[PDB]
Amino acid sequence: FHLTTRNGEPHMIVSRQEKGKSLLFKTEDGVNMCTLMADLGELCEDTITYKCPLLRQNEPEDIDCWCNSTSTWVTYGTCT
Amino acid sequence: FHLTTRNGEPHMIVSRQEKGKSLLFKTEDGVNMCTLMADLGELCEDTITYKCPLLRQNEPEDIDCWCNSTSTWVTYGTCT
Amino acid sequence: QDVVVLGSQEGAMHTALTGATEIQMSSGNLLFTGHLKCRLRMDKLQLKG
Amino acid sequence: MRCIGMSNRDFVEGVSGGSWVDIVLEHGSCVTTMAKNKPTLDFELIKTEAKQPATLRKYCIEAKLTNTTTESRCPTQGEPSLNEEQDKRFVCKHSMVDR
Repeated sequence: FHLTTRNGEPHMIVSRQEKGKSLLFKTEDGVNMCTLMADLGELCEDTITYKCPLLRQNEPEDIDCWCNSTSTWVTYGTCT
Repeated sequence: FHLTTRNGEPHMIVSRQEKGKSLLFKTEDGVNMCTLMADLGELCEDTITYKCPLLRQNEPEDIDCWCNSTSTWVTYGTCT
Repeated sequence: QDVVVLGSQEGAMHTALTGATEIQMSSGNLLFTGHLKCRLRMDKLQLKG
Repeated sequence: MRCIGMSNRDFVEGVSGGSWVDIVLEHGSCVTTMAKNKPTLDFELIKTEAKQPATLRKYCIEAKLTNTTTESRCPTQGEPSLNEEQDKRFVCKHSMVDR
């Protein structure tokens, strides 16, 4: 995935071949591990973009993306 | 994942902890690599079961599961 | 292909039956307010005492 | 006392002897019968119920789905099938999709 930013915050452009794998990227505050559980398809015009909240010792609820060290934005296409 | 069969064909019972990782299993015709891109959740009563087609040098379209050596059936729960 | 089931229809039913005569019941049996016509004979009755 | 306390109370008496006397019974009412040298009786219809009436049809109003399975064939190779399509506990649909 391509690591960029959105208003100072880290942003992940996730491609199709990353479905099912732990997303890791270094940050001043250590290594960040986001988990993507998404309709994740091929990167195209039909993108969706939203935030993966920070979750410390809390079970996830009503979400398919979350990181454990620093909240991150994520973007991926839905095409197939 | 648990490897079983469905009418002579290989069948994969995929659990939650395998989301995002390449699925490999040996077969007479060499090693088979299926790719799961699925709503993949926890194995429960709400299962869905369908086929992952064989794809030789063709880009995938309108699918979230496919193997590259031998067509395989896949099953997983959607619970969370 | 995905398949989803509608939600319970108990509600759609309830607020759909409003108007129709409600019938009481108990022990699984239905109860009504009946009407009878009878004929009786007292030739086998007598005063006690 | 029950019948005396009721507002709807009929008094019936036989105009003959050994004859039949007619009375009408209603819910919430009572009938008092009298006859020469016979005790006076009170009659009340208290319950009217149907016992084990024939069940016409059972309607499901809430359900769940499990083991959803899909099968599909390429253009030119006829209609696909699933054996569970013969199992009366399943709901199935046939369609066409781009391939």
